Amino acid sequence: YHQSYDCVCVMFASIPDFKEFYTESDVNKEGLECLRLLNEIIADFDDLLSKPKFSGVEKIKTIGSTYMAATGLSARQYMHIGTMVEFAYALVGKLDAINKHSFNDFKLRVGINHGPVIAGVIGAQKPQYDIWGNTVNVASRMDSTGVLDKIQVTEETSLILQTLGYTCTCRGIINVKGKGDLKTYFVNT
Amino acid sequence: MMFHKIYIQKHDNVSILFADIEGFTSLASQCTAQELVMTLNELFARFDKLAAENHCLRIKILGDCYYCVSGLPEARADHAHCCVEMGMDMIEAISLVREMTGVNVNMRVGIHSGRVHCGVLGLRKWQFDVWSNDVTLANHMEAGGKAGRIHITKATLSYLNGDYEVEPGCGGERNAYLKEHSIETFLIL
Amino acid sequence: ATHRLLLLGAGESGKSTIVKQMRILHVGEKATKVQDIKNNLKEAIETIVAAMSNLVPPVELANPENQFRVDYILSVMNVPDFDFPPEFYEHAKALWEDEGVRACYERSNEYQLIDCAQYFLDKIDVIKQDDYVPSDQDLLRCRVLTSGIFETKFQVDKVNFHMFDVGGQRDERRKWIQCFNDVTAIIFVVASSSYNMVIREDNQTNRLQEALNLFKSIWNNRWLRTISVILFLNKQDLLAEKVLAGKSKIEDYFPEFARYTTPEDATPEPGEDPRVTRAKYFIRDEFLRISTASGDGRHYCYPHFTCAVDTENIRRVFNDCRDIIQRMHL
Ligand SMILES: Nc1nc2c(ncn2[C@@H]2O[C@H](COP(=O)(O)OP(=O)(O)OP(O)(O)=S)[C@@H](O)[C@H]2O)c(=O)[nH]1
Ligand SMILES: C=C[C@@]1(C)CC(=O)[C@]2(O)[C@@]3(C)[C@@H](O)CCC(C)(C)[C@@H]3[C@H](O)[C@H](OC(C)=O)[C@@]2(C)O1
Ligand SMILES: Nc1ncnc2c1ncn2[C@@H]1CC[C@H](COP(=O)(O)OP(=O)(O)OP(=O)(O)O)O1
Ligand SMILES: [Cl-]
Ligand SMILES: [Mg+2]
Ligand SMILES: [Mg+2]
Ligand SMILES: [Mn+2]
Repeated sequence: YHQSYDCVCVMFASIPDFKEFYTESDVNKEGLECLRLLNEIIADFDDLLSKPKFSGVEKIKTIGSTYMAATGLSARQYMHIGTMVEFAYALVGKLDAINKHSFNDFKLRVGINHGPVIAGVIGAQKPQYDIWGNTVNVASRMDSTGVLDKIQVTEETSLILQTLGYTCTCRGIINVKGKGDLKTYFVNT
Repeated sequence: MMFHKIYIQKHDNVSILFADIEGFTSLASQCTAQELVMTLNELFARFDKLAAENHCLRIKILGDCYYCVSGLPEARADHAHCCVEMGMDMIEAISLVREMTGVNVNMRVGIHSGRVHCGVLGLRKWQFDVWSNDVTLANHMEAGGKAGRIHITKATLSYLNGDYEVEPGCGGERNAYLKEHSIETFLIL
Repeated sequence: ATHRLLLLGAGESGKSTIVKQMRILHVGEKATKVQDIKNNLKEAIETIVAAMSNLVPPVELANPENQFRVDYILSVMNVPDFDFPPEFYEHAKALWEDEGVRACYERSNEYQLIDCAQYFLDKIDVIKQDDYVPSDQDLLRCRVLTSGIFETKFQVDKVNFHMFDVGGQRDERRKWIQCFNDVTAIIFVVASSSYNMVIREDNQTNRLQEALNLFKSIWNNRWLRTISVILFLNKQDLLAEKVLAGKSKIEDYFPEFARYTTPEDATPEPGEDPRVTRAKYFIRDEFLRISTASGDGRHYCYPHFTCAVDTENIRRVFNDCRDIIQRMHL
C-alpha cells in the first residue's frame, strides 16, 4: 500500500569524480578493484544510520555512486529538514576519511528539497521501498546542477533552514530541465 | 580481512536494456502525486510481468528509468534476443497505458551487450545492480534513442544472428558519448 | 606457490629500477631505449645550463666561449622531435667540461635534476656513435616516469612472483588502492640520499620527509593493517658519496641527527666509514620509529640497505626477501 506524506525532506549526494576514477584493466580485474572502493565508501555512509542523532534518517537507495536518503517518513515541526543537512555534513567527514587512506580527493555534491511524496512499493517483482513525486525530482535536480563541496537547496527549503538558524547564499536563477527558472540557494558551512 | 566482504560476481556474454520516460519532470509537475504513482505503477507492474515472460531479470527502477538484463543469473545464448523481445512488448505496453490513462507517456529504449559485474554494495538496504563500461554504454544508448523505438549497438546486433531488420541509428549525432566512443548504432524496425 | 609483491614509494625512489633488476636476474629491445637515453642526456645538460642564471648567487661560466653553446642548448630546449646532430654532442660535452657548469651541477639539489645526469654526461662519446649499443647498466640508469600500474611475472626456484610497479608522484598515488586487496607483501622504496632535496610536485616539501609521511600513511593505512612491509633504503651509493663529500650536512635538514649515535647491533660493511654507517642507520631508524608505534604483531617491517643500480646488491637483498616470505608463511 502507498501512503501520502506532507513534509518529507529528500537528499541526493553524488560523487561526480568517481565515474572518471573507474577504469577496466587486467590489473584492476576488469574494474572489480574500483567497485571494491565504492563498496567501502557506501559502507561508511551506511554506518552513520546507527548513530542516535540519525535515527530519523531513512536510506532509500544508492543510484550508481549517488546516495539517496530522506527524513520525515516516521510522521520544530521542521527540525527533520535541518537534520538532513546535518547528515550531509557527516557524509563529507566519511568521504574525507576514505580519501585519506585511498590517496584520492573525492568530493561530495549535495542537493536537498522538501514537500509531499508518496511512499511504498511499486511493480510486481521485489518489495523495494521507494518515494515518488515532484519533490523527489527537484531534490535530484539540486544535485545534478550543484557545485562540489556545496549543498544546494530550493527557495522554500532555504526559508525553513533560516528559521532553524541556517545561513544561505543565493546561487541565482537557473533553468532546471522540466521546471524552468528556479531561484536556488547554497547552505553556508 | 581488512576490506569488507564484497558480494559481487563477474559475467560475460550478457545483454542490458534501459528504458526511460521522456519529460517525466515536466509530467510530474502537472498531475497530483497520486496520479503519477498510479500511472507509473500501472506501467512498471506490466513490465515486471513481461520481464519474467522474456527471461529478463529486472534490476531496479530509478524514478522513471527502468532496466533489466538477460544472461543472468544463469548463462543463456539466447540473450540478445530476450532484450529485443522485451523492448518489443514494453513499447506496446506503454501504448496501452497511454490510452486508458490519458497521460502522455513515452519511453526511449536502449540495448548493448558485453560483460557486467553484478550483486550488491554497502551494508544497508541491499538491491541487486550491475556495473561496467558496457552497462554505462547501454545507459547512453537509451539517452541517445528515439521516443518509442529500440536503439541497439553493433555489439548487440552481432548476437542477434540476423533475425531483426534494423536501420542506421545515427546515435553519434544524438548523443556525445556515442560519438566520442566511435559507436555504431541501429534502430530495430 | 605464488606471491604478489607491490612496489610503493615516492617518485624517483627507484621502484622501476627494482623491476628491471628482476628481469636481469630472473627472466632486441635495447634498440628502443637508445632514444630514451638520449632524452635523459639532453634533459640533463639543459637543466644544469638553465639553472646557472637562476641560482642565488648565479653561477658563472669559466670559459666565455661556452656562452655561445649555452645559447645553442637553450634554443633547442623545447624542440619536439630533436634529431641529435653530431653538433649537439660536441656542444654538450664542451659545456660539461666547463668548470662553471660543474660548480652549478654540484648545487643540483637546489633545482630539479635527474639522477642519471653524471652517468650519461661522462659517456657522451659512447652514446654519440651510430653503432651504439646500451649496456645493462645503461638501461638501469635510464629514467622514464611511470604512470599507471604495470605487472611483471618471474619464477625463482619454481616459486611464482607477480610484481606490481606504480607511479610514486602525488597524482598517481590514487591508483595504488587497486592493488591493496590480497597483496602478499609490500616493498616500500626510499631514496635515502634525497635528504637535501625537495619534491618536484611543489618544490618545497623535503624529499625524505615526503618519504616518511608516505610510509606513515602506508604503515597505518586501514586496508593494510595485516600486511608486512619490506623497506628498501635505496640509493646507498649516492648517500655515502654525499656524506663523505661534506657539503650538505644531514643535521641541516634533520636536526634530530645531532643526537643520534650508531646502535650497538650495527653491522657495517667491511671498510665502511663510520660516518656513512651512522648516516645510513639514522635514516633507517627514522622509518623504524614509525613502524614501532603501531601494528601490535599483526604485521612487521623488514629493512634492507639497497642500491638498485647494482645487480650484485639486488640479487643478494632479494634472496633475503625470498627467505622472509617463505619462513613467515606469507
Ligand atoms: N645512483 C643511483 N641511482 C639510482 C638508484 N636507484 C635508482 N636510481 C636511478 O634513479 C632514477 C629514478 O628511479 P626510478 O626507478 O625511475 O624511480 P621510480 O621510483 O620508478 O619513479 P616513479 O616511476 O615513481 S616517477 C633512475 O634514473 C634510476 O636509474 C640507486 O640506488 N643509485
Ligand atoms: C560506479 C561506477 C559506474 C561507472 C558504473 C556504472 O556502470 C554506473 O553505475 C551505471 C551506468 C550502472 O550501474 C547502471 C545504473 C546507472 C544509475 C545508470 C549507473 C550510473 O550512471 C553510474 O554513474 C553515476 C553518475 O553514478 C555508473 C556510470 O557508474
Ligand atoms: N525514486 C527515485 N529513485 C531514483 N531517481 C529518481 C526517483 N524519483 C525521481 N528520480 C529522478 C530525479 C529526476 C529523474 C527523472 O527525470 P530525468 O532526468 O529522467 O528527465 P526527464 O524525464 O525530465 O527528461 P528526459 O528523460 O526526457 O531527459 O529521476
Ligand atoms: Cl623517496
Ligand atoms: Mg530518468
Ligand atoms: Mg617508476
Ligand atoms: Mn526521463
